[PDB]
Amino acid sequence: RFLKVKNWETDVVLTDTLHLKSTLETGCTEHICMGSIMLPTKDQLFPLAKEFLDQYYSSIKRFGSKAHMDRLEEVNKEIESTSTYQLKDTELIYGAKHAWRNASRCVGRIQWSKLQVFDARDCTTAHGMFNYICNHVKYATNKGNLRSAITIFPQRTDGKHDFRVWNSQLIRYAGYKQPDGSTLGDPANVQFTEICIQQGWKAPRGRFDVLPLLLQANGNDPELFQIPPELVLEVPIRHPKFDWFKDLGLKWYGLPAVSNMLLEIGGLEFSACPFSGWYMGTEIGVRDYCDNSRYNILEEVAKKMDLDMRKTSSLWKDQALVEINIAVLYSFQSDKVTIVDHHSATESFIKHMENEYRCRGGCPADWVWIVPPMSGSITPVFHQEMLNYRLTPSFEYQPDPWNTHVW
Amino acid sequence: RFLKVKNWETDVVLTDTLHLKSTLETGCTEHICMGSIMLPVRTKDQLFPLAKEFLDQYYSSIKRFGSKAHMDRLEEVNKEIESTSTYQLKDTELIYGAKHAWRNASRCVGRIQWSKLQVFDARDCTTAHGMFNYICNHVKYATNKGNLRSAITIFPQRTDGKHDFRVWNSQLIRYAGYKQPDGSTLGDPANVQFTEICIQQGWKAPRGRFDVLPLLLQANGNDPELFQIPPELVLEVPIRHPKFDWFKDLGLKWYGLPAVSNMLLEIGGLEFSACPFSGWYMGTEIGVRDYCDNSRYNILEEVAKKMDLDMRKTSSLWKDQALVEINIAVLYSFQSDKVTIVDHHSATESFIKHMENEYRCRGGCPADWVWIVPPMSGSITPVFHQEMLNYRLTPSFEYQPDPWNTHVWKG
Ligand code: HEM
Ligand code: HEM
Ligand SMILES: C[C@H](O)[C@H](O)[C@H]1CNc2nc(N)[nH]c(=O)c2N1
Ligand SMILES: C[C@H](O)[C@H](O)[C@H]1CNc2nc(N)[nH]c(=O)c2N1
Ligand SMILES: NC(=[NH2+])NCCC[C@H](N)C(=O)O
Ligand SMILES: NC(=[NH2+])NCCC[C@H](N)C(=O)O
Ligand SMILES: [Zn+2]
Repeated sequence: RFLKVKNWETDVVLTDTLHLKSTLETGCTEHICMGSIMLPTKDQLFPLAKEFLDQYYSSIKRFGSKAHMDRLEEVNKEIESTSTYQLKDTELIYGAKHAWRNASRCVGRIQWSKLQVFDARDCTTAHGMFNYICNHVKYATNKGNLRSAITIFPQRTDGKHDFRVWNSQLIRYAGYKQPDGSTLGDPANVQFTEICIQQGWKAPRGRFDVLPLLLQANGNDPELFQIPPELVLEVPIRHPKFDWFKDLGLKWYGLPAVSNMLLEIGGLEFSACPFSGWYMGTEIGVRDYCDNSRYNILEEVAKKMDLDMRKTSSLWKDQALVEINIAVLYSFQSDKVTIVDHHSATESFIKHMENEYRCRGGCPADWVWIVPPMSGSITPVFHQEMLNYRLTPSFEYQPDPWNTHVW
Repeated sequence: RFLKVKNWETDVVLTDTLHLKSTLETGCTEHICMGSIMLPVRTKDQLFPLAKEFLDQYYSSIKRFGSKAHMDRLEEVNKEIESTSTYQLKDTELIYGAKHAWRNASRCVGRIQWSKLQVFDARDCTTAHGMFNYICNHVKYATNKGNLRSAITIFPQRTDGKHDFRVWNSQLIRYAGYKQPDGSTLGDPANVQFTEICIQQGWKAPRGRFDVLPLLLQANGNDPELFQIPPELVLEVPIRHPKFDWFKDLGLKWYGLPAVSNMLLEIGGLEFSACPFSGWYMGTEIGVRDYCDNSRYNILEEVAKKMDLDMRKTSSLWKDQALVEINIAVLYSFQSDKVTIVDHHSATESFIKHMENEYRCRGGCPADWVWIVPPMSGSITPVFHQEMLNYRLTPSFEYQPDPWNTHVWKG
């Protein structure tokens, strides 16, 4: 029942009781661990709403109060009457912040309580969605001084009137398959980039074409929109020593804004809930830039450094990797754009974890996602045992809309 | 039931059915994953079924399942168990067992080599001096003047739990660690407790930063005895850098033979509490963990200073830059001295090929992602992008409590 996690670098042992409140499954069993797998009714709703409201009133020190009982009956009546219910603004804010607090794969949760919540539940059309999104982008970007935020559109009703942001992130680059058989731009977005074309977008066919927003409101067909270029902050990447680095012509955007996940609060499902914070260096420098399936730029950079790429044991890939990440961080910092390196971010997560254990009795964490993609063991989280479990409110994965939409 | 795993870099999807032959638990449940947790005398009753399962596996491997030889062996073992409460493995079954324990080790990235293991049968051993002799022979054989050969030495199995054979060292070759009164540590911090035990047992410590520890050996449940491994049998490599001439002046070196000696080997229900095994190093084990862990030699700063990196702020990634150079030095040194070693790129690439082969010929390959992915440059190695399934198959290597915590001293 009571589990303990130890840090093998400090010997610090923490006891976890919070997992005892876990509701959803993990995918693992007593016979098999799937820890490395990426994607492992009124009668149903009231229980979920009750669980949520109970934690909410408990958080505001009014558990078992008349107000608690009142709201709890009001929702029951509303569900029985409308087969669903609406959250109070206070509950919505609490729920979104806690979905982040509960995100086991997020290393920056020390920032969880500082989240700007934009209530877009009054939205009805795709143009309205575009407007809300532009405002979120402008607010969150804040001229480089990034501020975490989330915009919440109308909750699911009958599943045939769902709001959805077809993009995977508010801001991403297009990808096109060239005759050469090679891919131009970001291979990760090749399919989405084609759907935009299939819709009318005039692809400039560059290495970094900021994709258009494909917005779906109330279940209708998605519409394109070009985010005001003036609102998309980008950072040209240059190295603080290698003047030839700028010649690679690489750049990245400052705002990471996941837009394809589903926010679940008190049983309610918000299928369109774009959220953003700020980047951890490795996300761009290691994954976006060096993944073989992404921009895959290691070799190019290696050649420019004149490294011995004849043998893997020369560790040329590793040397180049470091340089590419020093640059990314240097570029963002030079342009005054918020960004955090993997050492600072992991150190903060450890602190957060400790705070969470002594104040909440635990902190669900997915080691596989928390440990940075480079220099793993020189960051504190590598040596930190973690318990992964699912707590709600939560951010969940959901099927891409183009594989479920009925035009 | 079929379970699929996908490699997100190649989209290759594999199907696992081997997990169905898994018996042991993992530590996880449908409500909680313990995938990052380091460490989540039998009776006749539970022993014959374990023997049968193993013998069935053995006879199937040699294409003699159901044969008279198979049936007679099962009968022979059954009689032996009811007669003596235990049983002895035939040499062939011991070899098959040891190789499969390696084949089944989910945390081992070098398993492509599993079928190539020299098994030394030391079940006739009765004393600590006998254990020392066997261990010297293992080290000399395995070292092979730098051309490392994988090997395992298997001492007598557990009987009543009061006559266990144990190698108290965690590895046959390791450096001593000494806690100074000022709170600092001389040598390898990971071995301070064991070093103190050795000193107490009579070892005269030279108190240097790289002193090869003596062997502390326990035979037949008796108190352990100290032995010094012949220096001429301990191969070491001075660490230097191909471009930085000052690197050698850090006074660093390491031993060439990694020989884990504190695990338990379970074969057909039998427990071999003393079963030292060795292969060869993957660079990062030394360059990343042994040298750069804050709790080990912790050399990142001293190296970073010499390279004169901007140690003012972490965003300069000086720790990362130094880490790479140290690992370059480790590989370069071993290669230059002609001592077998594999870099993490080569090792993980081979593991992926091995894993795919296992899925196709065996129906699976249990693997612990947390341990398989190297401690540096994780995502630039293929294993990072490979989904894995972790489950426990026997024969297997298991952890066991340190002997000093359970041993009943006879004095
Ligand atoms: C303040 C800055 C923040 C930092 C530095 C941070 C950092 C990270 C990192 C490095 C990852 C892994 C990304 C990947 O590998 O694809 C991650 C994942 C995630 N973060 Fe955070 N995060 C921040 C803000 C946010 C915000 C504002 C939310 C929600 C309101 C959030 C929710 C999540 C979730 C749900 C995931 C997993 C997404 C997935 O499964 O693909 N994060 N975060
Ligand atoms: C031939 C070269 C070999 C290589 C390159 C290799 C590499 C590795 C590495 C990198 C680890 C992780 C070590 C750590 O993080 O402490 C490991 C673990 C392991 N290997 Fe291998 N290995 C090899 C041979 C062997 C042999 C001969 C056996 C057994 C017959 C074996 C059994 C295991 C086991 C059981 C573990 C886990 C140990 C633990 O839990 O502490 N390995 N191996
Ligand atoms: C197969 C494996 O689960 C996959 O490559 C995971 C590993 N860890 C990760 N960690 C983070 N932060 N992000 C990812 O996309 C991944 N991918
Ligand atoms: C807490 C966490 O499980 C621990 O630090 C693990 C992570 N991965 C590892 N991987 C290897 N190969 N060796 C280790 O000792 C560890 N330690
Ligand atoms: N820090 C964040 N909020 N990240 C969200 C995911 C961004 C993704 N890892 C990327 O590199 O584009
Ligand atoms: N390749 C091996 N057989 N390794 C065994 C473990 C060695 C241990 N990681 C060390 O650095 O000493
Ligand atoms: Zn698990």
